[PDB]
Amino acid sequence: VEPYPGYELRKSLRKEVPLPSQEGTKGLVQYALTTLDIITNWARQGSFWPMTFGLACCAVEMMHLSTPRYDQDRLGIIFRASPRQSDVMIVAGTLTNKMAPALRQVYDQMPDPRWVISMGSCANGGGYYHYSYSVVRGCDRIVPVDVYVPGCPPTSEALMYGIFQLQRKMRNTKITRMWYRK
Amino acid sequence: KVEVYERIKSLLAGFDKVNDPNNITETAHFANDLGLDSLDTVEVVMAIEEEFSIEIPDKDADQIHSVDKAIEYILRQPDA
Amino acid sequence: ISDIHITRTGKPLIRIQGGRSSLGEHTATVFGATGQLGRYIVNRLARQGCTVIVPYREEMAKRHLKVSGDLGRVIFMEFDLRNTQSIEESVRHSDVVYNLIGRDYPTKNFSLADVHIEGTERIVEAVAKYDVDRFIQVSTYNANPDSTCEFFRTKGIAEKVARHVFPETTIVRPAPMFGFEDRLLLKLASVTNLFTSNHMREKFWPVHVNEVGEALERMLYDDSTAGQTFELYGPRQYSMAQIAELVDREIYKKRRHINLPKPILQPLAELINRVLWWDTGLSRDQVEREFHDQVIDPTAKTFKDLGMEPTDISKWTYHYLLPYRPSTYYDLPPSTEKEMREERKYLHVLDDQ
Amino acid sequence: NITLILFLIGILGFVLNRKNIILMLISIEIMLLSITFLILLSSLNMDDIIGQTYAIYIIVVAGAESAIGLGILVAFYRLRGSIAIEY
Amino acid sequence: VQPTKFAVTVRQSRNWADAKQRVIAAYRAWIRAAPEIQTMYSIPFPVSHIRTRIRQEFERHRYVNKLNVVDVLLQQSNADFQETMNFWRQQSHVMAFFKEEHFRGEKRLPSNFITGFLEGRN
Amino acid sequence: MSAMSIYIIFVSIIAILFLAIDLIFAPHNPYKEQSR
Ligand SMILES: NC(=O)C1=CN([C@@H]2O[C@H](COP(=O)(O)OP(=O)(O)OC[C@H]3O[C@@H](n4cnc5c(N)ncnc54)[C@H](OP(=O)(O)O)[C@@H]3O)[C@@H](O)[C@H]2O)C=CC1
Ligand SMILES: *P(=O)(O)OCC(C)(C)[C@H](O)C(=O)NCCC(=O)NCCSC(=O)CCCCCCCCCCCCC
Ligand SMILES: CCCCCCCCCCCCO[C@@H]1O[C@H](CO)[C@@H](O[C@H]2O[C@H](CO)[C@@H](O)[C@H](O)[C@H]2O)[C@H](O)[C@H]1O
Ligand code: SF4
Repeated sequence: VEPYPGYELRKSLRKEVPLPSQEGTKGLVQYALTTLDIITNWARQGSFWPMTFGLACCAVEMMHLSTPRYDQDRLGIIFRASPRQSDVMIVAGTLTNKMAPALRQVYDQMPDPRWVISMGSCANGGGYYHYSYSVVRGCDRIVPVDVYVPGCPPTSEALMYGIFQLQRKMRNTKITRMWYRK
Repeated sequence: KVEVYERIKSLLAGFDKVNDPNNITETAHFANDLGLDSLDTVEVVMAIEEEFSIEIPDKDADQIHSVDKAIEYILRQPDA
Repeated sequence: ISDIHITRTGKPLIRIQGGRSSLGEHTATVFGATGQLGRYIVNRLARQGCTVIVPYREEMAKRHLKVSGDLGRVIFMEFDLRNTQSIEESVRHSDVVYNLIGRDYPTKNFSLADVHIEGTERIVEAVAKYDVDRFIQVSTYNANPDSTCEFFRTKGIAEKVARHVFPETTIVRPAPMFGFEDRLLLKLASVTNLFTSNHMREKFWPVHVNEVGEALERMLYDDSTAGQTFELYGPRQYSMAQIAELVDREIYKKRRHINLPKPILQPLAELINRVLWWDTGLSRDQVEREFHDQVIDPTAKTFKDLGMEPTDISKWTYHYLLPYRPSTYYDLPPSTEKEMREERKYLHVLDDQ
Repeated sequence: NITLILFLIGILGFVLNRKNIILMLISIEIMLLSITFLILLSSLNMDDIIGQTYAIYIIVVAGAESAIGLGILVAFYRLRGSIAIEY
Repeated sequence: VQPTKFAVTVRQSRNWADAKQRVIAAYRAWIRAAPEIQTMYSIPFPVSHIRTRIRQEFERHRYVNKLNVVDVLLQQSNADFQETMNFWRQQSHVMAFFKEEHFRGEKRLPSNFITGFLEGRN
Repeated sequence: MSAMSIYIIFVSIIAILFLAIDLIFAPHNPYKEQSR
């Protein structure tokens, strides 16, 4: 019995494509799509506009990222009020059950591409109020998260460090080079 | 007056908590005749209320215990 | 439903049946999890305490799947349908492996042959390489090894190779699925310029993705579903034109139907698919799919065998089309005399502000 | 010839209107734009500046009727709550 | 309703004739409101299912023979009515009152002894 | 031709082009989803 005539001989020879992380780059078409990515990633990095949910104290430390000692503007960061104008959501503060429907509504309004930063112990996993009836134990029970910044509160350098991790994640985002492999 | 009975009459026909159809008369009492309960009354009058597109007040709805009383309230309301 | 599961290989699982923090103790690998169906099978296992291995091609796409599970439950693996090591190491720990991978069109990197055959080959060979207990292959309705449709052909041939090497394969042949984020109702909802060549006269038995997602859970939970073929479909016969008028009856949308004959449409269909980089919804093989009608396999098990009732699509159109309902104060009906009188008890202008 | 056609449009706005008291406001201004436009094109033909000036004063009276017209329509709406004509 | 649209000053029932009058007026308002609750909260249920389910929540306390217990049960209703008629409750709170939109469903206790034994207490 | 004409057309071309980058290159999700 045979499933289809070509089997038992076709399986002997098959090609092995390395995974995208280990993929190289070679060819005119490949370079060209790669350039399109680097430029696109350069602008997703240079203009970094965060929508923010200052729920509690970690927002104070996010305000000290806008002050003269650490200025966000010098790196291109501009906090926008609207989700439509934004790139990344920074959940900074304790998420409560009453606040969670509005977190999901605001995230649902973010045009793609979307990134979320969870800032602080309270948003990361509940923190001091983890064993409470009113607190969501982590904002990732509500939305997807891309970077977690530790601390109660993280220092302003720490939140900057988290933005650089995210900026690096975008620099490694293949947009037109993934569409090419499939 | 014939219509305000006809629309009400068919309404209680589909109402399940009515013990049995054909007990509906011009003077049928919600508790004694139809065997409808205190909270089955409100449900009925609400159907009475909505079908004729009018809002029954509490001061008046507590009075709607028999079909004839329901009729005389709907006639008094100019809109229908 | 039971707290003990002896897997087909023989090891016992002692599950605690609760929610996110519970112990489902099933390890799952879902191939094809980033599409529209896979998010229902993934969420159903994860939200009851099971590990789900989710192989993915794109990083961004997979992100919505992690929310459904607690820490250590949704594991993501970077995989390629032509890298066997990625497939091998995705299924070495799995109890059940699912295969939902499938396109409706050829790409510059995959012919319906490459996807449905060379991937099912490459994947089921790994299932057989590690003695995985249950392997569930989602095929298509109208799958048939000798068909003019490459979709019905190549997906029908995969069903052959699935049991040639893994005789204990569940086959699942779902009807065109519908619901949230589908290509059935959302197509009729969203597109405006629509091309066909068979007068939208396809007849089939539309089924809700949500029962399909729930059904795939129960094939894991019943050991008796192992080794037989299922035919999941809804309760009523429908035609595309009858389906569209339901979309029409809810949303009040005007769309252009072009309905160009098959000889002048199919050769053109290949061209558009060969130069446009997105799913344009019409391609050469997709147009041929228009001429067939769904034929229900009489020897295949159905929803009832899984204790389930399908629902029709008419009971759901208002739900899944309500977001697409432009209703402002303009489109409201002309007012009645009773309410026109009510307006005379208000002042409609503020003359002191 | 364009001046006469655009005059018809204003007339026909009165022919097709059973409910829009706003289109009656609009078509009066389309009719004024015809007559001003005709005066202007004949002024270019005769090398006369008085036709230009007469257009200017038509434009100024036209704006003033809009103020009086929208002002009266506001006074009506405050007590009515509707610009609609029951028919 | 001075501070808010559906506010009712906290009142203490004077006697059973008064207390039953208030219960019936509470039930009347709720079942009147069911069409308005079903569009705002986009409840994928018939208005009849909503009304029959509202009835169950009054049917639970039909045998209370304490007048001090009725007033707290009436105040709870009035407050629930106010937060539902003002769009303050989220669709998630409202359609979570229906105990069949659990992924385990309405059937969440074991039916009898044996079925709960084979499933480990459900 | 006159200069004022070429100037409006030029601005018109630039205004169209910024549409083209948006409509060509930006992603496009099909899903686009009463008081007095
Ligand atoms: N939905 C329907 O109406 C019906 C569908 N089916 C079949 O059911 C299955 C699931 O349905 P549905 O969720 O709608 O499918 P989708 O097209 O929405 O998703 C298919 C999945 O397969 C993956 N995939 C496709 N091609 C490849 C490839 N060459 N290599 C690797 N991964 C690939 C996709 O990943 P990626 O997004 O990265 O491409 C995606 O996760 C498919 O086989 C489908 O054909 C059967 C009958 C009807
Ligand atoms: P009939 O004379 O037979 O019965 C009348 C009553 C019931 C008054 C009895 O005679 C009686 O005396 N019973 C005891 C008094 C009583 O009923 N106490 C409690 C009254 S308040 C109450 O029951 C409140 C119930 C809940 C209110 C909210 C219901 C709806 C909430 C959810 C809606 C759907 C989601 C938004
Ligand atoms: C005015 C000058 C002439 C016009 C110039 C601009 C032309 C614009 C059209 C060509 C580019 C279309 O842009 C592209 O559209 C398609 C279809 O909507 C989108 O495609 C998206 O939705 C479709 C819906 O069928 C999905 O099947 C597809 O997988 C998805 O990627 C792309 O996300 C978008 O990037
Ligand atoms: S993590 Fe600490 S600083 Fe941040 S909101 Fe919570 S308690 Fe405040």
